[PDB]
Amino acid sequence: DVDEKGFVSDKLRDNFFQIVRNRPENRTCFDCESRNPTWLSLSFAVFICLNCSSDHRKMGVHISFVRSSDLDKFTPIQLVRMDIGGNGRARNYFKQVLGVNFSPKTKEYASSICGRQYKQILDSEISE
Ligand SMILES: [Zn+2]
Repeated sequence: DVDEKGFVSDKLRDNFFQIVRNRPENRTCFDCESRNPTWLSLSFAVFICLNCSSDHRKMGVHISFVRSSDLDKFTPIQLVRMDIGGNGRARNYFKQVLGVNFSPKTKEYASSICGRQYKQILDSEISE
């Protein structure tokens, strides 16, 4: 099931993300709308492209904690987090709290207090 480092198998991971990536809102990158994104920020439970993933990787884990859904190891709780999150829930939250000019391309959401607040909404879902 789960290895000594606390990671699910590559196969369980594969079966999980193949489904969750196919959810319609998850089929375009959260930041730039590039199609079929396979990278992710665990923090906001959003899927992002290989291009936007590099930008996120320069920000630092407290801002955005980046993994490849294709390649990286995941713990079981990180899968649940991706499952209850997704691009649709995040877009919905941010368009409300950041408004009509919500512009995920700049990743302003990631460093924002609103970003922190959404990250905590997700923490609360997976913890209580
Ligand atoms: Zn992108």
